[PDB]
Amino acid sequence: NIKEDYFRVDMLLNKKGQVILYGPPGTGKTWIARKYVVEETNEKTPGNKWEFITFHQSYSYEEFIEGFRPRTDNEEKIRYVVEDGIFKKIALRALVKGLFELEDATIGKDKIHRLYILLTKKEPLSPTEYEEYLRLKRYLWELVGGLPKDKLKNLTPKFYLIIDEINRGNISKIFGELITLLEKDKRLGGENQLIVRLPYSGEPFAVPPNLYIIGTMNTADRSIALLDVALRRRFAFIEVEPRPEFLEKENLKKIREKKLKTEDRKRLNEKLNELFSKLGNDNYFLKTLLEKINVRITVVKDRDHRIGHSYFLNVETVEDLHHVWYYEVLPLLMEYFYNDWETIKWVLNEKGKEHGNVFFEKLRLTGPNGEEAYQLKVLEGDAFIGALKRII
Amino acid sequence: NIKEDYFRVDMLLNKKGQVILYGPPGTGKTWIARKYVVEETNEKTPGNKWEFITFHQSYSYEEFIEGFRPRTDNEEKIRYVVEDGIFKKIALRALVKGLFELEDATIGKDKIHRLYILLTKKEPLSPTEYEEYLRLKRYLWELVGGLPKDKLKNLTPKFYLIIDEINRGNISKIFGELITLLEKDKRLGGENQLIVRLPYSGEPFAVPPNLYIIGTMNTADRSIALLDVALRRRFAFIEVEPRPEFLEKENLKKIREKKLKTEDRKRLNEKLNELFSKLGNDNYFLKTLLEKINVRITVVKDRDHRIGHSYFLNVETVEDLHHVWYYEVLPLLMEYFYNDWETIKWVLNEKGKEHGNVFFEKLRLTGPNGEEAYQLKVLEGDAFIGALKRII
Amino acid sequence: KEDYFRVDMLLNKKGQVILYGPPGTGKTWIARKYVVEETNEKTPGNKWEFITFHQSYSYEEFIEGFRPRTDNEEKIRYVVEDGIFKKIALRALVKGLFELEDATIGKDKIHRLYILLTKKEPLSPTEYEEYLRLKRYLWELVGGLPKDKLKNLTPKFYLIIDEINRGNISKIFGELITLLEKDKRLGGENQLIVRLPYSGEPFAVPPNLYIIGTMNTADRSIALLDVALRRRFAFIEVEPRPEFLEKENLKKIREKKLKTEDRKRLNEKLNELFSKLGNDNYFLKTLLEKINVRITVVKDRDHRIGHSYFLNVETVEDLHHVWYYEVLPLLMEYFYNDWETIKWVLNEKGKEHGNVFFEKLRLTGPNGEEAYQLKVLEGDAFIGALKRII
Amino acid sequence: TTITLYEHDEKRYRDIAGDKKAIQDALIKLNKQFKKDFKKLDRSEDNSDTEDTIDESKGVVEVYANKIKARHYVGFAAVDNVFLQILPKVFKPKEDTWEPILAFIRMLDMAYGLKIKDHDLAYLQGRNLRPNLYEVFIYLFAKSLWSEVQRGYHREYVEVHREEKFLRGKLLMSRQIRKLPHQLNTFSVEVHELIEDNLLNRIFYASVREALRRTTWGLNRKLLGELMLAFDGITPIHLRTEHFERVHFTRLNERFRRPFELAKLLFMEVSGFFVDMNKLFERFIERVLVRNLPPEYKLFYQESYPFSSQKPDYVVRKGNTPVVVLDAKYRELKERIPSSDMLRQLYVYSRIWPAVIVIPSSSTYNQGLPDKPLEFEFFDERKLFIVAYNMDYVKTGAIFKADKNFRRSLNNII
Ligand SMILES: Nc1nc2c(ncn2[C@@H]2O[C@H](COP(=O)(O)OP(=O)(O)OP(O)(O)=S)[C@@H](O)[C@H]2O)c(=O)[nH]1
Ligand SMILES: Nc1nc2c(ncn2[C@@H]2O[C@H](COP(=O)(O)OP(=O)(O)O)[C@@H](O)[C@H]2O)c(=O)[nH]1
Ligand SMILES: Nc1nc2c(ncn2[C@@H]2O[C@H](COP(=O)(O)OP(=O)(O)O)[C@@H](O)[C@H]2O)c(=O)[nH]1
Ligand SMILES: [Mg+2]
Ligand SMILES: [Mg+2]
Ligand SMILES: [Mg+2]
Repeated sequence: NIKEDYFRVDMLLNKKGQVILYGPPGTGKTWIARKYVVEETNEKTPGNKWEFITFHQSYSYEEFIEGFRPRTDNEEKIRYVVEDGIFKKIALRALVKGLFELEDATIGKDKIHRLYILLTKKEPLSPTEYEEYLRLKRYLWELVGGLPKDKLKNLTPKFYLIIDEINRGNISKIFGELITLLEKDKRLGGENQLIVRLPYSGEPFAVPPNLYIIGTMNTADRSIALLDVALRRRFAFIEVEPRPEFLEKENLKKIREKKLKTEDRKRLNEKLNELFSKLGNDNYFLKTLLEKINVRITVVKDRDHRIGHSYFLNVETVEDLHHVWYYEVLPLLMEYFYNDWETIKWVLNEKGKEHGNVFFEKLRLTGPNGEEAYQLKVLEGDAFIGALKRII
Repeated sequence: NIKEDYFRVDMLLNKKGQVILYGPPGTGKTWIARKYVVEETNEKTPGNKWEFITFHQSYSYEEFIEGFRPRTDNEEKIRYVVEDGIFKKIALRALVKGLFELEDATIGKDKIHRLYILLTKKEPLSPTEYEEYLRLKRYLWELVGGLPKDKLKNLTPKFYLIIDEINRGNISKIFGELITLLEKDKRLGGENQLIVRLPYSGEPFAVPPNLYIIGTMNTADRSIALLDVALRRRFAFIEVEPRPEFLEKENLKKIREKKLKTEDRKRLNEKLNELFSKLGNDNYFLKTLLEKINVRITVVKDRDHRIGHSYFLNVETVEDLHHVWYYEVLPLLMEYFYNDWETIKWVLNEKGKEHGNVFFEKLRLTGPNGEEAYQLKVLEGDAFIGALKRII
Repeated sequence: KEDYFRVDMLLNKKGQVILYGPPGTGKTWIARKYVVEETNEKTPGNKWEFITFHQSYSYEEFIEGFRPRTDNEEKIRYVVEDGIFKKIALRALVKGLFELEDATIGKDKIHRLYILLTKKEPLSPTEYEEYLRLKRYLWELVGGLPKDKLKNLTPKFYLIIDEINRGNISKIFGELITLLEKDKRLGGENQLIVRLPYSGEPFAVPPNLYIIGTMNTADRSIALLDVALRRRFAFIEVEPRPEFLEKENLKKIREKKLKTEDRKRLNEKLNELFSKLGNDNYFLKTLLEKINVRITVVKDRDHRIGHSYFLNVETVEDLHHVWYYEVLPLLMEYFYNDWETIKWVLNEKGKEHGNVFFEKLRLTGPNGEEAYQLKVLEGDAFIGALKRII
Repeated sequence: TTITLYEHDEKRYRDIAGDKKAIQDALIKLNKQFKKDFKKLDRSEDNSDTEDTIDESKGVVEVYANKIKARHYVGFAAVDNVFLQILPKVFKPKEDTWEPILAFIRMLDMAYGLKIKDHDLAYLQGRNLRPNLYEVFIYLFAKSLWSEVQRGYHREYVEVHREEKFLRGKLLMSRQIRKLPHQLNTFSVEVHELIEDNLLNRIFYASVREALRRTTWGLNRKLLGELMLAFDGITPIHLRTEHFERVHFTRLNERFRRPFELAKLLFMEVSGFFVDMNKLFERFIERVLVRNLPPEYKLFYQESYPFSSQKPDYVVRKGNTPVVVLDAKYRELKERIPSSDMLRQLYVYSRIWPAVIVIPSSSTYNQGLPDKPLEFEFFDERKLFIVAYNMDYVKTGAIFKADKNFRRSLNNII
């Protein structure tokens, strides 16, 4: 059941223009967005028809659309030519690649193809061809303003843009000219075509109807206090739930065999049969463990702080389940509950237990004002499985 | 279209000089600014008559009217020149286009035409003609010093600057000189002609009466709201409330067939008839749905966080209403009330309901300290309309 | 010793580790000794590289940046020079392509790149343009190689990063922080041949390059990091072990550094040390244990006292210097404007004006404060104040 | 352990929860902490005796050998996991201890000058939580912050003269002209960037971090957990009293006045605050009088000096001619007559101001209740007119029915 998630994105991406796959981390929001674009436009690498791009806290508008940047000129002293960002190198590219297929009697198809070469150039722009780039870009926005709205809706090559971790960067500052343009109506060819004049280069700029900006928002960090007006109306939000249905015996077998080889799937069958036999011969164990621990998360804390299902999807033995519970669940669980202990043991329903087979044991020396400090406790073997069999 | 939101913009912009269309997101603010200027200037693209820019937090004062911007010359790569921004390239454009039909510029009508060419020139200014541009600019402010105020009251073009999301930038810093020019009797030709002296170039500057500024701020966010009391006097705020009356049966057929004047009027009408026939033959359903949410949001949230009428405007079928509910406005409602479940159950008027045909099912597992949280339910079919008929 | 069987496991299922712990534990030394025991390079350089971070560290010195350069005593010529991470990721790529059977189509030119990438100060542009020509051949080659050949690269490279919490990790990695996931690296399932902003040449982390962090978490906790650091990395707590401070364990540790005749003098000095402390071989073990279990219950676990301070005690006067200039300054630093809780960490509460490490000042203040003052003890009176910490 | 007191009420050490030695250790720190911070709060006829009584471990609580007795200082304090709360004796009943909490905070709403909302308190009514004053003032801080952070984040503008690899804002020219060409590859700008971690956000990150560590509800732990995630990028600070003074309330962060004053009320060891029950009734009656006395304007704290100045709690005068002295007393007024200490002060306040004098007193089920009209007319053998007025308290509810009865009795008195 993953083709409906490649259809839930596909039905919203032609109706609103761009989506945001918001959900708790370790779910597959990066994997769903990357394996939808590769399945749609058959290009396994970034570059031509889609460009992977992540956000960070120090990411700025001048790296995204355009900004003044010092650039060397043929192994010599620097100049101060304005460089287009990662969006404007694909928003202009989605326009000039779509303008190949348009059969109009005003298109400079020799000139547009020259602009397409200078836009897909992986090397930086030398000043012998940077002025040829800015002159041809000036011809493009003199041509786009002359084309009617009837011939600027049917552009064939669907360009994509995987914005990874969209909420980590300051969303209203990055999308400077893109919180008035990213609607389906404010693109080129729509009913409300807007060609926005840019501050730095001074050339007009407008998003084409090819570009779809898929976002993968983690929401355990920099939470739902978003822009709530501009960066919330444009994006059609898709919740990617952490599904424990992929954590049964057959679903772990089906996932790890399709991507596998001939000799790998027989060994993955023997490893998973050894793992679930050590758990009590429960074929639905990791499903029931993740579903039970997700209900305790959404009751105490928010419903978007749940432990995802990319962690337990790559286990083959009890020892690998131990190294994913003590380094990708319990450090993640102590991150959400801000070093709290009396409520982090209720998630494991070990509230009235201490010093035994517990993941958080109480130290036997209280503080001066009666305070108590708990400590994480490593387990191994059947003691750890007995510590997992009472979470259910 | 021409009834209220057009005839109260045109009357107030001609009286005050500047209009801000403040209102919640999802309302026709960018649209009524775009429709009014295109229906006035008869130019469906930016450029000559009007310029559509948008503000952001990376927007500079130096890139708005005047600043030192390092250009790239041929033999001297790092050359620091003073470059006029977009407002000084529309204020000087509105001046020298309006000064084509005057009778005191009889010595330099060719010099005004030569200055109009240098401002309409989209090519970057070469330094051999930039001094020709600066000699004509300081000739212009010598010419308006000898022009009477009776002849600068009527300049026959009408230039516009639709700034969009005005409130996002630092409006006290972007409008550096413009916090004392932007008034109807403080432009050129007014009762107090003020020609202020710019910092960087040292050339005097005054906004012509030809210009108009249609801001469209957003007022859902509050940390970027326009509380500058000395700046709220310069503008003339027009509250565009989110009208649910654009969501009736006759109004959706009149709004969606006005723009799309193709032969699909028979297709839209039979689809909109089928959509409301699935809603119980209620011609005022979506009007009542947006009204009974915006009132229930006004009483608990602020009055400026209301759902607009741009979400439910593009609906066509119950499957399309299901897509615009669970993916655009229900993640929006979970953003307004983020883990405040007793409010968001009440906004949808499901306060006593906790099971069955409901959007938010109650979890059957309470917490340690008496807390309890809810869970979404993806509804479909006639049960979804049975969960929408409870709201109205 | 036993931590090297935990780092070696976690550096295969994640790809990077951060050895966080209280200061003076071994975090730098465990990271240094594990890499030297694995790649047999006693010095930095070829198979691994050591690097610290700081508050004003930059993207221009880590991955790629602009740097000035003279051209035979002429005007300043700017040239793009690769930083630390790109010079160790490209080095992990061109060394791994030696033992590949499919990369033998350019084995002469790839070997020319590896000699050029390990040497220092390329003096002329005639080998720099040769270097930029060979790097464009490298990314043209690995862009058309299958995933089976690029999954198992043989020689493992390491990057020991010191003070991973201090640097602005959202700036100095930039948009390359999503090249550290194991499925995001080169030769993985979802590989990324991403482009660098300065020189435009593509870049991708090979699966050899493991990032062994090191985190002094006395100031910044693990929850107070950046959000793209608690999920790309995997945290190993290097706990302060007091078991390295026995009578036989302190002798075995100091026996590795000294000679045979120094060892008998080391044996006689340690026999003179623990005889003055009361003939207790388990003394310095239970000193830090009775401190740390009283530290972790009044403060966080990440504010404990390590065991690198007491690893150089030879006489009581050396332990007098360690306890007064290296440990008790840490307890006064962690407990500011709070003299009662530090008096309970030493379990000397209620006892003042005697053999106490913080005597009570007689004065009270305008409204009334305690406002203690530390007391430098000496001789057997200091041991009489250290015996009752046990 | 949670211990609760009413004003001038006692609890037994044998019936009390926890340990006998643990509670008496908590109190001697609290009465000592009240000694050093006594002078910040104002009083009104308190008879405090600052030199002897407060420093003898009788500042807030009188800790005895067999019991624990409360003085007339109302509020709460949390010390050493022994949370003490002192409610007024007027709200004492005959969810059983949830009505006097919302009564006391509403009397702390109108008198003390707070601007909290009634729908903030009505959310908690009926959710069967454990009654605690620290759990609700943390909630009143956390809800009023999360309702003022959900709209806007308070990103305030600072200017930095920073060397940036890109060009943002105004380019500094005197720092770029004198730049050598070996270091020309970085612009030197002065950008007015908006920072999220301002001083008001460093405080609210620290005020939440010291609140989630010391909260006990299941509602405040969820609300402060969402507030701490919103403030994740902010570098933390150690809170002081210099930090709460260094910020100023301009127009661009005026909507953060309501969470900050509650963050200053709870944070600055000890936690919480205490106020005198005599002045809090003296302030609460002042809200009632000026609203209820249209004919004559009333000013509080007017002073006339005899011979040492004895000042009334409130005096009402229409212009200047009528002298109607109104001295607010928290006393129970037993046996339907004023005491020796009360009527002696009423005699002085009338004589130094032909002046009638009215004394307002509390009235509920717990306190002494007189009849509905003006209960006691008295003459002090000098043609005086002492009127004993009593204000009923519907302040436990949300409706002001007794204000109409207080106006009708005052209209017969005026
Ligand atoms: N025909 C018609 N369309 C309308 C009307 N009001 C809104 N719309 C539609 O709403 C859509 C978007 O509304 P828009 O004005 O762009 O919101 P906005 O002001 O930009 O919202 P914000 O994020 O800046 S705060 C447009 O496609 C437009 O067609 C109206 O009154 N008539
Ligand atoms: N085969 C398969 N793998 C999945 C699926 N969902 C997630 N994964 C795994 O999840 C990993 C990616 O996790 P990621 O998207 O980066 O998590 P996040 O970005 O932090 O939310 C990959 O290694 C995938 O193998 C799925 O539906 N099918
Ligand atoms: N021989 C030996 N020395 C150790 C051990 N652990 C720590 N050290 C010493 O501790 C010092 C390193 O401390 P370091 O990790 O840099 O502390 P940091 O500042 O917190 O990083 C080295 O000089 C070592 O001599 C150990 O297990 N054996
Ligand atoms: Mg991701
Ligand atoms: Mg807009
Ligand atoms: Mg170190």
